[PDB]
Amino acid sequence: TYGGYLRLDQLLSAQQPLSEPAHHDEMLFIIQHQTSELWLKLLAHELRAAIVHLQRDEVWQCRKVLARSKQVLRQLTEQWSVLETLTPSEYMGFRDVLGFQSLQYRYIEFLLGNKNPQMLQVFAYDPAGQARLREVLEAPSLYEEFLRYLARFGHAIPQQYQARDWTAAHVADDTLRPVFERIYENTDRYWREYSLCEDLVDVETQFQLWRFRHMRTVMRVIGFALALTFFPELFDVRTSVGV
Amino acid sequence: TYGGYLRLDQLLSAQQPLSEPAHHDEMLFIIQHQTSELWLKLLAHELRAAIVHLQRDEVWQCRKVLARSKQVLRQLTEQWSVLETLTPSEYMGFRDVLGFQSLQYRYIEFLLGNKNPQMLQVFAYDPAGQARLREVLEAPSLYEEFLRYLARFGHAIPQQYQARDWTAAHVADDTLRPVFERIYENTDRYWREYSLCEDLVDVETQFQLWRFRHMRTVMRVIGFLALTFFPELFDVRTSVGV
Amino acid sequence: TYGGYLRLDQLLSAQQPLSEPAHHDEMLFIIQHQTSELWLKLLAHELRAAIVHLQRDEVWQCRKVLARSKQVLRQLTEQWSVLETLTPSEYMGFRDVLGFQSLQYRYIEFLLGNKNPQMLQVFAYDPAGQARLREVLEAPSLYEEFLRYLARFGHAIPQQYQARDWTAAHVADDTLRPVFERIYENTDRYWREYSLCEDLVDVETQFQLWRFRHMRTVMRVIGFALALTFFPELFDVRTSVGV
Amino acid sequence: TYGGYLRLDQLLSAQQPLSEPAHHDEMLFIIQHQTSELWLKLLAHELRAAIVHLQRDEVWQCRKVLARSKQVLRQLTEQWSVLETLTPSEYMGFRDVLGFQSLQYRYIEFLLGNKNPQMLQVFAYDPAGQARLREVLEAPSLYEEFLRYLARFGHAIPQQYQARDWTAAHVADDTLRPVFERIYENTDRYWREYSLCEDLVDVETQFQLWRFRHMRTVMRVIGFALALTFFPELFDVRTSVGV
Ligand SMILES: [Mg+2]
Ligand SMILES: [Mg+2]
Ligand SMILES: [Mg+2]
Ligand SMILES: [Mg+2]
Ligand SMILES: [Mg+2]
Ligand SMILES: [Mg+2]
Ligand SMILES: [Mg+2]
Ligand SMILES: [Mg+2]
Repeated sequence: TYGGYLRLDQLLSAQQPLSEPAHHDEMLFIIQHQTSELWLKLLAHELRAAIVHLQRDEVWQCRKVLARSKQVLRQLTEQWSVLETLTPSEYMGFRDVLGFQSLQYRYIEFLLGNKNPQMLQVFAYDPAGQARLREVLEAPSLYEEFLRYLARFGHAIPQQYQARDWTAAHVADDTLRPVFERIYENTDRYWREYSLCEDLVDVETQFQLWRFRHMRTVMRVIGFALALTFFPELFDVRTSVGV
Repeated sequence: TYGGYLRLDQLLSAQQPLSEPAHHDEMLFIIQHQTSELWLKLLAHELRAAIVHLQRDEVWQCRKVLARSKQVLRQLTEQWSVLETLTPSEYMGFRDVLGFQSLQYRYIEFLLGNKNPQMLQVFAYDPAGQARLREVLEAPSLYEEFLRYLARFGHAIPQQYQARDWTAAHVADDTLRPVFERIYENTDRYWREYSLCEDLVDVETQFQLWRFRHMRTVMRVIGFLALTFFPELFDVRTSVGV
Repeated sequence: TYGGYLRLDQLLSAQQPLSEPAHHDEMLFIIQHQTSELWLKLLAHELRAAIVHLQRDEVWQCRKVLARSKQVLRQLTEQWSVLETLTPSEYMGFRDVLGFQSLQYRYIEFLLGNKNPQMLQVFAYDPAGQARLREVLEAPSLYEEFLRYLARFGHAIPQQYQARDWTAAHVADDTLRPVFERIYENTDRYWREYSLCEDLVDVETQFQLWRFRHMRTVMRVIGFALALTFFPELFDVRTSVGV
Repeated sequence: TYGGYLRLDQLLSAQQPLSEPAHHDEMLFIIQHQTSELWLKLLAHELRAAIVHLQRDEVWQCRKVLARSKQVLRQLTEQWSVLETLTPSEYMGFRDVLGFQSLQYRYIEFLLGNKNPQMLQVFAYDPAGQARLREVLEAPSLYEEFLRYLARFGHAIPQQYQARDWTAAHVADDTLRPVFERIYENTDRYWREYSLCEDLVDVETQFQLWRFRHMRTVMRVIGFALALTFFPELFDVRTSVGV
């Protein structure tokens, strides 16, 4: 049965609004958070595949899970259009019963390299999950594996990337500029690398839009935009390409 | 708690892939349909509110929930953009599944008006869900509660819409044509009706688009649209030059 | 004739890339600015209708020119997805031939209330446009007409808004809080006002989204922001409504 | 200068309403079709390149231009969202225009292979334009230059694709079935062909949505076959690829 394979009775019975007279607009609020959380589960799943592909020098496949990841990210961004229909007037009606962090979101941020050892606490409330979270904190990021990939093929990548303490969020590296300069200037020769650099900018960019949208919705519903970056050098290089 | 208010342990434990050496793209298949089903649940919730508001002549309240419905419908449509990344080569790896309806989906169509009693039988199981169909099947459609709305305000609505066998899917009626003709050719006096009409044309189009996408996505994955909910609404376009 | 009514010969004859050996990616770059510029012309047109409607107290007409404005604004936003495909490497090719402000953009910004008397002189060259621009600079904004509208129907709008120097950009006014506070608190009595507030929030939000996309594309293309606001009190009210 | 590079004086003087009295909604009608027309111009420009790259066996390159091409087709589709705000009430106001086809639209159907000689004598007016149509009418389609790409790398391709009357619209070839069957059934070896296959299914699908959309907006504005298919066996193989 369609309902049986997708476990719809379980899925469709996870919505328990807790407002006194059952406010009409509470449902939107729940669903919206639930669809998002499910997409976060798909994202992590694909992204994990990409890291393995890179590790095994499998470009097209890894490129074939990053393409999907972008689509999913574009969805996490599109969904805000519906929550935008929630007005302050409607929110007053059930906001009361509320008082909010996502272990899946943090997982995704850890995966892209934005690591923060302090984040492990506040989550050891789920050891099994905190364990999955710790595993990522201790291993290279998507960006770092990309770099470990470049070194495996003749690109001047600083030795410290072969092995260091991965638990510290990567720091912008000047010595990386020329590596990315050479790639963009010779595209015929470095087409594989070139394609991957662009896929990564897409991923970090679609991701920024998602965070920005998120903040505008919070403004219009609850009222009173960071500048963090995942791939510094890929963005910095823009100012020097074409020496 | 975040995870407690949303029931995340239950939600995120509803993904049961079943491949014997387990397949990678299977997960996409699942969560694709589950988020879709989740929006359908939110869509019905709003659509019902639209009917109640319509019965009370609460025009602005009604027009609104429809606005949200339009937005939800747009999401159901835009959403196929990720399933389209599933290739026949990938699908082979787990195609050994079934061959696939959707009670929730059917509920919305009944609600809009495409009534079909023969459907109640494809869900011989879980009579609670089957009971939901029957209950909405006997009530007037979203479109029909609109015609009764118009009757309450002096428009030439045929008597039969006051009471009849709601089980039978609406049938296009030529006698409505002049009613919508007066509305579109005098938009200032009838702005409320005018706006609701356009709201309805939006909901059908968006829905139509969604069905079209669904079919095109099926074409590329598995390999080898005349229904119309509000006929008179689309028909009048042809003669609104009176 | 389809081609003659739209004046397509004139239209498809306005693309003159000046890259030395005709660089393949210049075309995207030009039409991109052009479609954007055509949408900006439609926007100003509708927005102008909106001002008139509000002055004449015609709510639903106002509303339904504002509904289209949102769509056009969403178009200016979506459009960036195509320019994002322009890579630094492709940009290098014709980068060196171009050496960039829109009079229609500033017109749109003036309309919404972000008035800046200094802009005038930067357009001393097409006195015709400068004059169009001055007309707007001197008249109340879309937002200001909205407030003047509320004053016409029993809302405690400060007397000063009946007449003053519209040359200065609107300044956040805290005496406006209780006015917008009361609206959101009895949706039933103020449904008209309630809807316009939300249409206005939509317009500023969609507009912010557009400015953000713009900036992210500049980053991925040229590399190395402003949190202005058009309707302050409509956004500030979020924090008090209901307490 | 900005307005000089883009030729805005010409671009923004290409809107000639014909209403007397001037009708508010005529503008939307015009800019809607002109912006659409500009994108088509960029769409052709990229497609022609995709062909040349395909001729040169330059896979990644033919492929990038196709990605941008997909983005442009998406814009053409998403774009009807603003014309849907045009209502029968408004349309009556200027309806008196004419009973209405795009030379460029046909140029692109031809490029994709849906060729038709009777479709020439209908642009009976600027020969130079119908000339652009013929030049492509007798040239292989994007799909056919693809089939020839496949022939060069050892794929069982019928001889006729080597040379024939290109003026005729492709006819679904059953002997192509086992060819695509092998590519899909062994993606690692044929990753490039596998990629190009999928890229084509995207272009056709996005185009299908664009056509469906157009028809739906026509339905809601004016009043009362879309069974064409550019790459048939590509869609047909889906039903037989079974290990
Ligand atoms: Mg299962
Ligand atoms: Mg529940
Ligand atoms: Mg819940
Ligand atoms: Mg399951
Ligand atoms: Mg496919
Ligand atoms: Mg003309
Ligand atoms: Mg030019
Ligand atoms: Mg400017």
